[PDB]
Amino acid sequence: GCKLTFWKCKNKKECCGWNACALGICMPR
Repeated sequence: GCKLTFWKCKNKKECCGWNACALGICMPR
């Protein structure tokens, strides 16, 4: 379910630490 930064995410609201799913993962929040 919830993931961190470099965790393959679908959207930016699925990572626990409000980040941005840009490079196929959460990174440039």
